[PDB]
Amino acid sequence: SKGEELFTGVVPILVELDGDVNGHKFSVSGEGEGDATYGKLTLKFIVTTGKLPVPWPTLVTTFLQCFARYPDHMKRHDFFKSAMPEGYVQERTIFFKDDGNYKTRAEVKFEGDTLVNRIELKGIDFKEDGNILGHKLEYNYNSHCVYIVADKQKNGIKVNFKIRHNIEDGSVQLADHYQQNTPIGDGPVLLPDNHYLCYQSALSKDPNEKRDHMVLLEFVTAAGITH
Ligand SMILES: [Cl-]
Repeated sequence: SKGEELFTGVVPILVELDGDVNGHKFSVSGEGEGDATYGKLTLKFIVTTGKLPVPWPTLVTTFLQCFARYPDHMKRHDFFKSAMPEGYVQERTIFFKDDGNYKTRAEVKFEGDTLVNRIELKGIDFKEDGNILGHKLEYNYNSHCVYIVADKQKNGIKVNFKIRHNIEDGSVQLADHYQQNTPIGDGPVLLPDNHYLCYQSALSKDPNEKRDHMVLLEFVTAAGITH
């Protein structure tokens, strides 16, 4: 169908990422499903081979805002689903405080009945003994809300937010995200009034999986607009 109708049930998800951080090349494949009625995503990511060169938590935001639960009074503000099936391009620059940065470009769109998130990531200037390349981040994830704003001239949305990654020493590693989303096709899209998307995420492991991997459970709920 078109738009939100594509998300009324459980939708299989495929995620693919090709990455390069400080020359260290790697790829990751993920699969799972999203149930936007509950704003719920369940995914498992497996590195193609060997060990992932960066901490899994640092890739959570890069690895599906179309699965957010927009309340019944906010359906006209859901840009993400409105772009489906053709989809949108999501671009980000993520600056890790006192360390390197990731630049990502992803195409989120349906291929058949599967929602696919295909990503290219390039990371540069990371410190060999920093929290990222040094794998000093805790395997967990904090909750928070981000501020969504329309970008009328780009016919999309913009988002700037920070992720606080807990460090084993008790401190926190900040990752400043600058995000832009643009539709792929020339069809209509819903440009929203400013609002919030609130996330709750839990990282875990598959008990029997021997490969380097991450299981992610995420709930995303839109808020901020008056009834
Ligand atoms: Cl929430």
